[PDB]
Amino acid sequence: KIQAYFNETADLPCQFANSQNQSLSELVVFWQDQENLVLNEVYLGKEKFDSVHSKYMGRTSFDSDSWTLRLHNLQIKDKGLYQCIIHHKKPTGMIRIHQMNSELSV
Amino acid sequence: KIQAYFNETADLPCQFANSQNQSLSELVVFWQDQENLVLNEVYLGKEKFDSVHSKYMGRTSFDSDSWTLRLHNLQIKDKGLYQCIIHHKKPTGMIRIHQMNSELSV
Amino acid sequence: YKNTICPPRQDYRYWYFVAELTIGVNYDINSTIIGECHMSESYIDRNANIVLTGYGLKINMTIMDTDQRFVAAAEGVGKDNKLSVLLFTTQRLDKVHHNISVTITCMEMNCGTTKYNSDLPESIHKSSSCDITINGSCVTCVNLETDPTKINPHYLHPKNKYLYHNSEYSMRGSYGVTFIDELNQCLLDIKELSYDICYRE
Amino acid sequence: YKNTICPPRQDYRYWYFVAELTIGVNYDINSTIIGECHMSESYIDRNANIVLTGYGLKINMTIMDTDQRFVAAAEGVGKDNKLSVLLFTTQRLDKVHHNISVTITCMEMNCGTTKYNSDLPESIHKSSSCDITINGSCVTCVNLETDPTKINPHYLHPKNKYLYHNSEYSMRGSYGVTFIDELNQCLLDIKELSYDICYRE
Repeated sequence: KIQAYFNETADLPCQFANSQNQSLSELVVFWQDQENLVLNEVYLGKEKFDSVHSKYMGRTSFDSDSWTLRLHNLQIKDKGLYQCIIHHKKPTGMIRIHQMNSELSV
Repeated sequence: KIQAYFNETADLPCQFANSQNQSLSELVVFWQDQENLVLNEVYLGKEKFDSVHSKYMGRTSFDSDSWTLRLHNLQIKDKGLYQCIIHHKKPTGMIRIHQMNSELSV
Repeated sequence: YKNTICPPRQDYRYWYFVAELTIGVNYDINSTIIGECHMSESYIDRNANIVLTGYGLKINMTIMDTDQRFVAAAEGVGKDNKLSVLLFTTQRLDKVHHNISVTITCMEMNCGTTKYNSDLPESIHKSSSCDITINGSCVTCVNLETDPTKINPHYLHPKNKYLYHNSEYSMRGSYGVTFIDELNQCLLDIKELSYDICYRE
Repeated sequence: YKNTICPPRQDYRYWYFVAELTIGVNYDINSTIIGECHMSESYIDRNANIVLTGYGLKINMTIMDTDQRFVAAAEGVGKDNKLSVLLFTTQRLDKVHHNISVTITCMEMNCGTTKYNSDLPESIHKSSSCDITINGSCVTCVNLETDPTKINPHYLHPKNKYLYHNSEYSMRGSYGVTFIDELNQCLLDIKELSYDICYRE
């Protein structure tokens, strides 16, 4: 498990090894709270904000080269663990390939 | 059964015949009260005090040549029988080889 | 010395929480019906097998190369037409991940031939593969959490029985597939959920 | 004149307290279940034998070269997962120590092959040996006090029966083995203990 530091900027990495070495162009990359609210969404390289909850609306950033969510302006309430989920979109069916759970203490 | 005398020093002997003639280096030699509290412990020739009860803490002595516990500064409460138990430690399993029950009147 | 599986008995008093199956369906099930689920167990050639008939579905789930046999199952219906399945075996005598093969067939509503047959990886530790195959178009999504660290609180264990579950994260495994354009939604609401223990075995 | 063993009958009204088995287990048994233990007795070629199925264990304990046959057994569960077994034969017609062989197999939890097979001596008088063998890794420790001088006070004898126990220290025998790094701990807490008489014979 990976934790983050105090109220400046939290880093939430998925740490995908990418063993099959597929591209991000067909990959669904997203994060989620312990109370099971979606943080950010990536569908095919474009961020989608419809499933993002209003309490995390317009307050998170995504970096594709480092595969990391940057969580700005931390509050006292968000001390729970955050899990990032990586699905592989196929027209036959959407396959979850990677999940990881990290922590956040401020 | 063996008893001891008044309030000077009690002698509690195991009286091991040692018919197989094994050494004390792999032998677990210890004593216990009638209310089933450990008196002294010997693990492989070193006294261990973690399982020794606090009412008998720092008040007993062991003699290896005579295989005897010396019980100093007797009180009125300890008039019950005391039993000494001798286990043979093997890595497959710890085998009890000898027990004996003695008495104590002061 | 080798640990072996205990001999089969009529009633099993020690249960190990092995799996957490939340297969979703696009048809309506309103509530958990008492005495609906029927379970058939098998252990032939070191492969556990369980067949679950209930709530319009047959679940033929088998585990390869194990010393565990399925001894119990509890089925419940959550909100948004979600079918939670809890599975219990005897005991965990090994600390390795096991290969899983689950066949989900529709016996009501959208019955049909095989729509899906694939290998679902471990989401965590990437150490095993689930051979999933779905005989029907009636399944929304599949979520199988092998060896969970937490029991669902709405499941009331029997009084004369004993329950053990995994406490280490290293033995957790997650498999998931969705067939609709929603993130997750295999997970339940767990606000009003009730469980029923399957009938046979 | 030679004293012989009495002929077998359906119900035995005179019981002799012969043994005090406190086999410990690392799995949880919460309380004594009424009607759980099942005992099967045998006396073939001057060797008493008792098989005790209950609380996840089978106890095949036999005594060689005796004029006693096992007529009763009472099983109870103490604290810290301790299984106390009380054994009763007909009568003591000899004043010699008898060789004891006990097989303890796990029928639940940690089942497996033989982990232990040894000769446990008399702790007192060094006059006999117990051939112990354990089919499983589910046993913490074994304590067998043959011919005890004291009955456990929590065991309530039946009203129409009669109980006799040893009164001499010279006929006591103690066998013990531990497999964990604790002194003794085969002995029970005897604060809240209840006993159940086994079913058959």
